[PDB]
Amino acid sequence: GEWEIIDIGPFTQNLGKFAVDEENKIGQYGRLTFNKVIRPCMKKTIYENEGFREIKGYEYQLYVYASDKLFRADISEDYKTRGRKLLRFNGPVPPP
Repeated sequence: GEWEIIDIGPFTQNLGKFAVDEENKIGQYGRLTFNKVIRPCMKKTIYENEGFREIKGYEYQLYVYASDKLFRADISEDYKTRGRKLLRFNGPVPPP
């Protein structure tokens, strides 16, 4: 990536709420209620594959409690748009 680790705070909490909202609209886990994003959060750079811009955006991988169950989520954010995508959402997973 390479992955590094960010600490938690308003930025991570915002990502976690995004992930829950987006998974709720998919339906496969039913309606989930956001609780908390815990450590470890980590981040990596997404590079473009061509063109004049170097960096496409960033990927974040989160451990998010929702409805008192722990899930892992991957979210991308676009450099140009600061637009977010939920790439992946899985669980329950064991805690870190």
